[PDB]
Amino acid sequence: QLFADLSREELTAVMRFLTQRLGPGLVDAAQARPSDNCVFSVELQLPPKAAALAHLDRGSPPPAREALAIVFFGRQPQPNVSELVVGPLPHPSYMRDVTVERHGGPLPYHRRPVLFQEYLDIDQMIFNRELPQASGLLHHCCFYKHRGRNLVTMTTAPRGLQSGDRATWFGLYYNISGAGFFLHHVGLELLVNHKALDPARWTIQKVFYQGRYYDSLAQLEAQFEAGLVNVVLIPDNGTGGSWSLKSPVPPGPAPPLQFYPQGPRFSVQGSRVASSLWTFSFGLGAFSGPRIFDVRFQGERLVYEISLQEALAIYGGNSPAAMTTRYVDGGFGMGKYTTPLTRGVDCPYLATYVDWHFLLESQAPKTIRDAFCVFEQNQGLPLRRHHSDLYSHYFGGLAETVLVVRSMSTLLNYDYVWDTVFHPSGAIEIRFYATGYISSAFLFGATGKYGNQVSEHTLGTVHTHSAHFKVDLDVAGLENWVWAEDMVFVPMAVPWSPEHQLQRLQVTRKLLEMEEQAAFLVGSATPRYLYLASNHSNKWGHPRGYRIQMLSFAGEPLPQNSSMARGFSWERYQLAVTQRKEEEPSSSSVFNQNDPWAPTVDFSDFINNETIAGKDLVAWVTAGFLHIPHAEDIPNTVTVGNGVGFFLRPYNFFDEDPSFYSADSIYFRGD
Amino acid sequence: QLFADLSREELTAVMRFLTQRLGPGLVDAAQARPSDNCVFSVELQLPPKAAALAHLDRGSPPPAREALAIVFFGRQPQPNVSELVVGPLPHPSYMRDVTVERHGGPLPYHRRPVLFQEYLDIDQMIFNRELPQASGLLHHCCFYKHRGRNLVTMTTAPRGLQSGDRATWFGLYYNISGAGFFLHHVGLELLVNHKALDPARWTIQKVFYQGRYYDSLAQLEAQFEAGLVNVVLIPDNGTGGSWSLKSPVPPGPAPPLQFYPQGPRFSVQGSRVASSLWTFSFGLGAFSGPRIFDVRFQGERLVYEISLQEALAIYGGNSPAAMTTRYVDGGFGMGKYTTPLTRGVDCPYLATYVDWHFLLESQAPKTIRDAFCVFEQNQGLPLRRHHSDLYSHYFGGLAETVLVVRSMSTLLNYDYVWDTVFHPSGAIEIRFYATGYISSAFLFGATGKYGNQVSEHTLGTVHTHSAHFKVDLDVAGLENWVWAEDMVFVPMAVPWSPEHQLQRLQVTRKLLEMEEQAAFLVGSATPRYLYLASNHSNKWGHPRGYRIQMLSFAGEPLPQNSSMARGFSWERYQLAVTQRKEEEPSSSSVFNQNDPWAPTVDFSDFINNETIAGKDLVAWVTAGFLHIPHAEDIPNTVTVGNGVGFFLRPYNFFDEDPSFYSADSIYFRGD
Ligand SMILES: *[C@H]1O[C@H](CO[C@H]2O[C@@H](C)[C@@H](O)[C@@H](O)[C@@H]2O)[C@@H](O[C@@H]2O[C@H](CO)[C@@H](O[C@@H]3O[C@H](CO)[C@@H](O)[C@H](O[C@H]4O[C@H](CO)[C@@H](O)[C@H](O)[C@@H]4O)[C@@H]3O)[C@H](O)[C@H]2NC(C)=O)[C@H](O)[C@H]1NC(C)=O
Ligand SMILES: *[C@@H]1O[C@H](CO)[C@@H](O[C@@H]2O[C@H](CO)[C@@H](O[C@@H]3O[C@H](CO)[C@@H](O)[C@H](O)[C@@H]3O)[C@H](O)[C@H]2NC(C)=O)[C@H](O)[C@H]1NC(C)=O
Ligand SMILES: *[C@@H]1O[C@H](CO)[C@@H](O[C@@H]2O[C@H](CO)[C@@H](O)[C@H](O)[C@H]2NC(C)=O)[C@H](O)[C@H]1NC(C)=O
Ligand SMILES: *[C@@H]1O[C@H](CO[C@H]2O[C@@H](C)[C@@H](O)[C@@H](O)[C@@H]2O)[C@@H](O)[C@H](O)[C@H]1NC(C)=O
Ligand SMILES: *[C@@H]1O[C@H](CO)[C@@H](O)[C@H](O)[C@H]1NC(C)=O
Ligand SMILES: *[C@@H]1O[C@H](CO)[C@@H](O)[C@H](O)[C@H]1NC(C)=O
Ligand SMILES: *[C@@H]1O[C@H](CO)[C@@H](O)[C@H](O)[C@H]1NC(C)=O
Ligand SMILES: *[C@@H]1O[C@H](CO)[C@@H](O)[C@H](O)[C@H]1NC(C)=O
Ligand SMILES: *[C@@H]1O[C@H](CO)[C@@H](O)[C@H](O)[C@H]1NC(C)=O
Ligand SMILES: [Ca+2]
Ligand SMILES: [Ca+2]
Ligand SMILES: [Ca+2]
Ligand SMILES: [Ca+2]
Ligand SMILES: [Cl-]
Ligand SMILES: [Cl-]
Ligand SMILES: [Cu+2]
Ligand SMILES: [Cu+2]
Ligand SMILES: [Cu+2]
Ligand SMILES: [Cu+2]
Ligand SMILES: [Cu+2]
Ligand SMILES: [Cu+2]
Ligand SMILES: [Cu+2]
Ligand SMILES: [Cu+2]
Ligand SMILES: [Cu+2]
Ligand SMILES: [Cu+2]
Ligand SMILES: [Cu+2]
Ligand SMILES: [Cu+2]
Ligand SMILES: [Cu+2]
Ligand SMILES: [Cu+2]
Ligand SMILES: [Cu+2]
Repeated sequence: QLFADLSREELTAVMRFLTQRLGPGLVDAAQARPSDNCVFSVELQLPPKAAALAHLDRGSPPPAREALAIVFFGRQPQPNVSELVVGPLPHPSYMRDVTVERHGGPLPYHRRPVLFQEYLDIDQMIFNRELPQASGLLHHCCFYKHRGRNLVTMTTAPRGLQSGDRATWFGLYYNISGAGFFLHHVGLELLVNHKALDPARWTIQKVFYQGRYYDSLAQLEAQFEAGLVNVVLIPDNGTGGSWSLKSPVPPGPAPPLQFYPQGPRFSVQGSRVASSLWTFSFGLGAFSGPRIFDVRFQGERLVYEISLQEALAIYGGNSPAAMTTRYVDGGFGMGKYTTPLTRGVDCPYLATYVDWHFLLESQAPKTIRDAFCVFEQNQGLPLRRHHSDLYSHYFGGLAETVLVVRSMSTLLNYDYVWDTVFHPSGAIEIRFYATGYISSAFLFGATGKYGNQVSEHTLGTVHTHSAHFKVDLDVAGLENWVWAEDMVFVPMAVPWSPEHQLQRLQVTRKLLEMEEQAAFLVGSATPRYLYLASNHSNKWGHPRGYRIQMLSFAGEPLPQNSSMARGFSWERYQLAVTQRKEEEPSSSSVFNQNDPWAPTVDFSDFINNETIAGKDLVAWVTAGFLHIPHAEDIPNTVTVGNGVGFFLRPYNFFDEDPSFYSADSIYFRGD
Repeated sequence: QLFADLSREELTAVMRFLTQRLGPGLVDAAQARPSDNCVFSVELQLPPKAAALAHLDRGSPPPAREALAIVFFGRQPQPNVSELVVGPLPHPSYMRDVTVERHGGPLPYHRRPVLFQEYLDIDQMIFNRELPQASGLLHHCCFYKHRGRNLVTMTTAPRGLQSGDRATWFGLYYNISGAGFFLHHVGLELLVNHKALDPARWTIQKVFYQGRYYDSLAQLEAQFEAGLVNVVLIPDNGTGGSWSLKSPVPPGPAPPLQFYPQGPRFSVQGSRVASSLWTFSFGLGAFSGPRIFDVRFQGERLVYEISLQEALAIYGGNSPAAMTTRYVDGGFGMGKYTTPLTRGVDCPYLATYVDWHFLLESQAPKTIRDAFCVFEQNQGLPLRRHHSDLYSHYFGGLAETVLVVRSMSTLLNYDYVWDTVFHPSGAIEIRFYATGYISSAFLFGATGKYGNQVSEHTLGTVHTHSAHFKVDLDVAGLENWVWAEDMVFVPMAVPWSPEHQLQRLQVTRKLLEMEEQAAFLVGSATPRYLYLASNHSNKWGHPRGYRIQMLSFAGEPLPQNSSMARGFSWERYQLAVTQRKEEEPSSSSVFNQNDPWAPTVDFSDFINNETIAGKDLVAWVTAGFLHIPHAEDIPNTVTVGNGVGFFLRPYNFFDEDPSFYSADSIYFRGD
């Protein structure tokens, strides 16, 4: 496996190599401060596609196993963060900054994501130096006690208002046991200015309490005991979903159970899963998230790569937090926040479960058990089917059984469900669901344009979800073209009665040659049939292609007049196809999160006058939808209807529905 | 069971009663001749909602169990086809001609569907009068031995060009045995003007053979014998999916499958199903198709009824038949063409199968085994789910299990799979797929405007699929309103830093008061969050409602300039909402198919400027798509991602996610 995420051991060797080259002033990033030199991350560095392919096809010698490590360099006059490529594994030797090379110049230190350590200091400063200045108020409303931390904080992004900032707003919640605190915002949000390399110089720029702005906790505290701050008492406990996840009702009859009568018909051999029809390797980007490479259907490779690129979530709000939150989850990392899968709930009780080794903000490799799960799910629905009683009685059909590869990313409040379905029809399905806990704020004022009240004093904040996927199809090879077929009604006379009129239905086919005419903004209509296809024809003389069908209800992307709108330019499209370049492996950056104003990676820069006619193309799909919270989002948001994504379906790629050749396919005559 | 379909006894009772009060001139519609009198169909006349609800949930006396019977009166000077509502079953007493009452006016005979007899009468005219006149041509091109009729014809629709017609176009295909004959067009189509009441009077107005139009079979045979008809010999046999339906590859490791560990959590008695969560009555309209009534989630009725209302398939092509086919399949009968379900393919093995009785084109009611299938399906995906590793390490999930009611209709070539899935969240999903075989034509000329080549000498005719559903919700009462909520970005300077700009995300909440406001034309933007609500609010003061999330890519509906458009005016809408009037019980009629030029039930008329505020409403959803046949549709077209419909989701209808109380919910802490 050329695409097997770095191994438990491999990570160890890269780290041992680094401790040695980066000098000893290097500290474990698990407890480093702005001024320390620490290794933020180390994971698989993807091999170039050319060499990658040569190895898989000619048999040529595979490229070198490299790893990308991000190191924060605070131990220096002009601190920076840099991308260094290490290798070749398993026994490293070289190492080389690529930062400037990849991003034109030095990566500004303020863009670096917030370290685990860095968060504590913020609570440190909050629960210790700050919150006390308003204990009076707190002793009242929120049961603050002379003991501490019966409350917790929650970050938001981006940090600030213009490029170069690191000012984060933190809501305060009740530290609820065994259930989401997200639903119990105490009403207080603080704008922490944590830009200084010295935690001693961090400050509170502004405070927002139950409706109004205060310059400091003190001033607020002051006004509270002064008698001018009316407080709405927030209960610290209760019953129902708003309070617990444990269902009050005792079990009944066991829910239908899925099982393989003769055992699993697939085989996860490391990162590569192999079944009767499909074969592929899988993984998880520490930041990008789930990814699959070299997808071969019955031997033939359709896709070189289908990877998650980014996740956005723009909030509308009542308070300052909600109001400015525009999370760019990859800034946190979908791989990193991948929660272990619960056998029986997250995946069928008899699914295969795989582990995930990572080296992020730490110096020794850790593992997430059951990060992924691969299994076969009998849909209950038939793939194909036809009952004939006319002229010749017979029946032929096939009940559909699919192959799923799942993984879940729990970024703070909600959990993402990354589903990759492999159909017997040679069709590939990609879906993602947003479930778990929604982000709520304190309810005050007319609940009109920011959400609905889902529970007392708690407001479901409106927001949009949007994910981006890289779909590096290599339909029947590397050089593919984009075709756009649709329909139309041509009025014309009836050949056998020119006295009458008919609306002749015809197909409308167009070739997309320029990246632009193949980039479709969110909102505008798209061709009913859109697909990338080969230069070569399938038996009946048609270019063998694979169609791209989407399932998006995507909200409107932040207006362009927004200076951060560039931090996630991909959201403005439903789809775009470009010349898959080696210098365009990602559509977003982990750095884009903390500084969307000055994108480390701007996706719109992938679309320029270029021919997407006979080149190595890559499609970019954006799926998403508007989420106006409501009662039934308590406790968790369900997955029903909320699962968006897209399809990769063959169109004249095969000379016939291969499922014809299904072992499991059924046939008989009459009854 | 006041919604339950009529059974043998009842149908018999009505028939017995009909042949009695109808008198002497009443032949068995099975053989009945054009100028005969016969009972075309005896079905259940749906009860007036008012009294239905009056009794159902109060105690009032149940309404008169009725049955609507349709008779073709041909044996008379002024032939009409009439709708008669028969007396109180089980022992019928009265009879009323509702034709004028109901449709207002008399039903022109030429609107009557073509009886299974007329079809025979036709084949006789073809084979035993016309086909021999081209014995020479056929004996060559088509292995045509006048012996055994190795060819079969296939009706199209509508019949005629202007209203008042009955001139069908029949293509001729090989009588393949045990497979689809649709993939084998012999290039010969015919225009049988079976308008007259006397079968001898019928004639072929035009003939079409492998490209050219001719005036008579004789004229063709003549030119063939003359030498001016270069025939392309269509192979009558061969292998692959185009000939077989039975997979060649033997059975391999068995596919996974479910099973209820402690038996099924749902019971089926008659037409009513009930589980811990759901309660409802199902059934099947003869032409209307699948329908469901009195849906109660834990006792609360959400919908009075949700039924299919019509199906349509508008075609394009180079061949006359194809070139003008606009199937309003309800003119055929989705109930009527419901084929038997194959246990383990069409539905899981461990499902509950149901029969269906009917008195159609016969004098004796017959039954269809396993017409319906009800079961429970562990989806193998989670409903709600959160894994906590931040602050408090708890986990709460619930893999989703759904309840399904299915039925499959086989209208000649394709089989429609009708779904309706009730989810543990109180969301009702309606999906329908199109599978089975396509409709092919003879290949020739510049191919590209009408379809792709899917096999030797056969084209995959471009077409559109659409289906209309009557969703008559009753959100906690009959008075429901229509809300259209949706986003918008409002720029305003950053409260705490005016120098900086901000894009304030907000929600728009507009109320639809007129039917015109609520009717949404296909291809036009619709409010993201659109739903019907009650007057009454939930514990958090928001209106109690259900939103209608749509799932369709409806291809452009037939223009309006076209003479027939009105026959299926609903196809021009994605959604529309109206006042549940008892006289607007259906969006289409069985009689519309043969007279699209003079619709028996014009749907555009259901949309007049009436207030849809605080009334009993009903939504009309339209879901469909464009189908451009491709190789992978051979042997059959697969369901994968071709299932369109919609969801009925609870929106502030509950005080929370009702699944929090799932007995099957899961919770715990740590691993
Ligand atoms: C689809 O196309 C590929 C590649 O064809 C490419 O052709 C070039 C010119 C670009 O337009 C690119 O966009 C196309 O994809 C097919 O495989 C190759 O097909 C090309 C023809 O298009 C073959 O190239 C020719 O090769 C001969 C000698 O082998 C050359 O002499 C030709 O060029 C001469 O003339 C021009 C103009 O005077 C000069 O500029 C040149 O210097 C030469 O003097 C020409 O390039 C090529 O041989 C094919 N591949 C091989 C080596 O087997 C592919 O088969 C096709 N698929 C189908 C079925 O449609
Ligand atoms: C981000 O900061 C790192 C700091 O590690 C920068 O890399 C450093 O680059 C300097 C300049 O080449 C290296 O300095 C050394 O200076 C001595 C003094 O004579 C010379 O003899 C050595 O040959 C060497 O050049 C330093 O070793 C190197 N450190 C590492 C581990 O990379 C880096 O340039 C900054 N990134 C960007 C994008 O500017
Ligand atoms: C269709 O024909 C029927 C024939 O039964 C007409 O109704 C009957 O008409 C006869 C005399 O023609 C009366 O004696 C019966 O009492 C009528 N009852 C029935 C059976 O309907 C009917 O008027 C005609 N309707 C249309 C469509 O014009
Ligand atoms: C909700 O409406 C009920 C019936 O609607 C009519 O009755 C009055 C509200 C009147 O204003 C008409 O215009 C309405 O269309 C009504 O009887 C209930 O009292 C109403 N309940 C609530 C919660 O307002
Ligand atoms: C939150 O409280 C729980 C117990 O209620 C404790 O285990 C956890 O460490 C606390 N964390 C914070 C942020 O106070
Ligand atoms: C919340 O209330 C319940 C019942 O009223 C009580 O049992 C529980 O201890 C409370 N929550 C906690 C753990 O403090
Ligand atoms: C695209 O590039 C061409 C040059 O090849 C130029 O003529 C044209 O104006 C450009 N169109 C755009 C995207 O403005
Ligand atoms: C087709 O062949 C079957 C085989 O038994 C025969 O019963 C049927 O009559 C034939 N249909 C035709 C050509 O009408
Ligand atoms: C087609 O040929 C096969 C021999 O391979 C034969 O079994 C079959 O009967 C022929 N077609 C039919 C069913 O008439
Ligand atoms: Ca480009
Ligand atoms: Ca490619
Ligand atoms: Ca109306
Ligand atoms: Ca209603
Ligand atoms: Cl037309
Ligand atoms: Cl903004
Ligand atoms: Cu290898
Ligand atoms: Cu900086
Ligand atoms: Cu309160
Ligand atoms: Cu491992
Ligand atoms: Cu049958
Ligand atoms: Cu980078
Ligand atoms: Cu959400
Ligand atoms: Cu929702
Ligand atoms: Cu009753
Ligand atoms: Cu007439
Ligand atoms: Cu029965
Ligand atoms: Cu855990
Ligand atoms: Cu009618
Ligand atoms: Cu179709
Ligand atoms: Cu298709």
